[PDB]
Amino acid sequence: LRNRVTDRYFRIQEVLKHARHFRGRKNRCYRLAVRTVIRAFVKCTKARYLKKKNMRTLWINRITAASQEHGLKYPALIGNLVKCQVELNRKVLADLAIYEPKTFKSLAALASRRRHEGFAAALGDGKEPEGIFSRVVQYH
Amino acid sequence: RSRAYTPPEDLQSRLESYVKEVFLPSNWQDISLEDSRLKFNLLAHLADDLGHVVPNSRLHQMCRVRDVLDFYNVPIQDRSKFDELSASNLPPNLKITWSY
Amino acid sequence: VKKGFRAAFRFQKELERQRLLRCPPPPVRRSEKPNWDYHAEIQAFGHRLQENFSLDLLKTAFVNSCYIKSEEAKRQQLKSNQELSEQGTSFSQTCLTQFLEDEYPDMPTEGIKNLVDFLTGEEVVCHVARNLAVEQLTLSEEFPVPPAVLQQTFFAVIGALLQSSGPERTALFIRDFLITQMTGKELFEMWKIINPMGLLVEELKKRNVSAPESRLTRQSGGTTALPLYFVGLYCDKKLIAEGPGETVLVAEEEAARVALRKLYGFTENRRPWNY
Amino acid sequence: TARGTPSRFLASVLHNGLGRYVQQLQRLSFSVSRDGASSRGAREFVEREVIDFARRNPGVVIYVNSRPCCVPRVVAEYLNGAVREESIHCKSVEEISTLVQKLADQS
Amino acid sequence: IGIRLTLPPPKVVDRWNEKRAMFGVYDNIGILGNFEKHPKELIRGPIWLRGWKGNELQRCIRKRKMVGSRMFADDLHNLNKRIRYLYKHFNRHGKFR
Amino acid sequence: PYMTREQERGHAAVRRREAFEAIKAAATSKFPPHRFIADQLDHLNVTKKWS
Repeated sequence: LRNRVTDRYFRIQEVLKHARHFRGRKNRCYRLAVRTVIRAFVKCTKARYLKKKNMRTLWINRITAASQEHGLKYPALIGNLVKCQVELNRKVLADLAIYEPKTFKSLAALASRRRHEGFAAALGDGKEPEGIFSRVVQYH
Repeated sequence: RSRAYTPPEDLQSRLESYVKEVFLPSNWQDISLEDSRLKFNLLAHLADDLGHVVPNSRLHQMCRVRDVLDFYNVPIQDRSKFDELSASNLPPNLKITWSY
Repeated sequence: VKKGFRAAFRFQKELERQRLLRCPPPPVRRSEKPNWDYHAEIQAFGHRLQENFSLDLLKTAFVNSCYIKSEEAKRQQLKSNQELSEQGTSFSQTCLTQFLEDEYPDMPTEGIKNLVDFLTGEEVVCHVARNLAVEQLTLSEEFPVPPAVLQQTFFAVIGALLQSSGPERTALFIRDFLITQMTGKELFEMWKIINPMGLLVEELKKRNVSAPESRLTRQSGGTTALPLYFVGLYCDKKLIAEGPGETVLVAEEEAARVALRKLYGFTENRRPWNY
Repeated sequence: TARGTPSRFLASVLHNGLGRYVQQLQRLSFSVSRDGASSRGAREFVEREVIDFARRNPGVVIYVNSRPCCVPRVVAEYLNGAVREESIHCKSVEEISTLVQKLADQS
Repeated sequence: IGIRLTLPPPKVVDRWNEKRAMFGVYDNIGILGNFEKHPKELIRGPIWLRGWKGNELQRCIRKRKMVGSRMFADDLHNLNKRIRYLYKHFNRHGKFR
Repeated sequence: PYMTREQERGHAAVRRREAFEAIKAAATSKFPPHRFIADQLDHLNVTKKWS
């Protein structure tokens, strides 16, 4: 044996340090730990995308809850908050619903007011003066 | 004995005296050092007086007396890096240690 | 027996790390650890907080009395710390009272005094001084430093700053290092009281307002182990407070605490400190 | 991963931005081999950048022990009692300077 | 555990030993020694590979064809087997041809 | 269309021709780079020490 491996223990411990919290021989045996740590790293890599998707769905659920608490619906609230050029996202709307509900009630009243303005505008078709809240701000 | 060389302020007059006694005309800056004996005598006198010796690597670089004058007016100084860093006007948050 | 040296040395270093983990050494002070110069580091302490110090006064502020007593005990085998600590404590209490009555004029003197004693207490001062390199430059007897010695050292630093560069700069120092410890903390996590309902009655009597009525507004699951009582406290046909609780008495106490927060101006939505 | 690694919340030391910004870096400890290639650029760091960096922030104490070491070291100790030790083995002058700026910039 | 516990004893190397301080001397005995001797005449080793380089099969052929008249019997048989195996491997096995 | 087939004939042949000569000049100038003494001496610099 001219030159065999002297630095093998540290490669084993480099792999094994990510398997210490596992169940059964995944935390001791090297083969099982290699396979399970490989799987865990791939799971983390895909779970970043899964985290983004799940947190957006959680924000949607919370905003839907607050909207039905104020009598509105989530599609009505979002679709008639974007028509007022109120370009809030779901995270900020969820945080306002959870912590600061008078602001969210003002936002719901604004969305319902814009809903009634568009609903009356789409009923009396033709040349009519637009609603006060239905005006848009052009940027050039 | 050291490399510590501070060029003298009147080295011009010393070099004039040495080129005067080793030979001679005006425009002395362009006197060729092509002859080996004259170059040897001039540089041996300069090394004996000033204590600073022309290296073998720079011996062919000089062929005029002007190159000799330009060589002897540069300060070469020798000390450890301890004596250079600590004398470089350190800010009061820099402490330099030498375990040697 | 595999020939080589690097793997054995690496395993030696890991064995040293695991031996230091399984049996840590006792915490020795920073002074008898390598890379320590007192003068350059106290200068860096002066420049770190962005002001100037008289270095002799700061050095006398960082030396205690028990340290001098122990050094005169050890010589057989320096100025004290008391006057700078006294001046720093006096000016700190005066400045803290000034700041706390300037922005919160409705608070009574007892609450202001207890807030000052909280900001000058052992816990807040020892938490501040352990993160401002006061403990490392403190010449004390035992490591870790006892809280009284470290508190005296921090207030002596404040007094040395006073004597060096003026009450305005020292007031700014107290504003940025002692006031900022009450951010995010409520009034009664600093000024602890017992039976706030009677103190609310006394406070409303001082305001010449009639005695409040405790009145159960809301509730849920009263016959279960998890109730939810809102009790509102009413004064002259209208409420001054509303508080939640698990029981009626706890909710009444919580609503009384809410009333004290509202009349003294220590609500959660109060105007922040202007830095 | 995050289930094997401990987690913490975002915070500061002593509300570091409210009143004034306090440089949270106490010290720095290079050990520089006088004769050794592994600290080679590190030696040049001591030649060029450490004086300007020390004059750039006077709240930081920099020690170069200059011991006959085999792996050169920077020791960033902080106000909250934390010590982070890193190796400047065989790294260039500019990238060592960026590492030192990383150590000075953080908490 | 496949690693030693105690560090090995220090390997003292005398860089100015008699062999190390004068290694490489007389390697230019031809180009500046009037070419009386070749540098390949200064290397010491087996007589079948003094100033010669080849792969394993050429080394075995040259070793047989120079010193096989005085090799040991079982060594001769083993080297004949090695020559036969190397002929069958180099001429009938491989990837590029 | 804004143009017929007869109108568009040869109207951008000049720009296509110059683009092809540019990419041709880029293709025909593939030739190994220069070598410097300074890089050799900079790798000689690996054993600089202090004094």
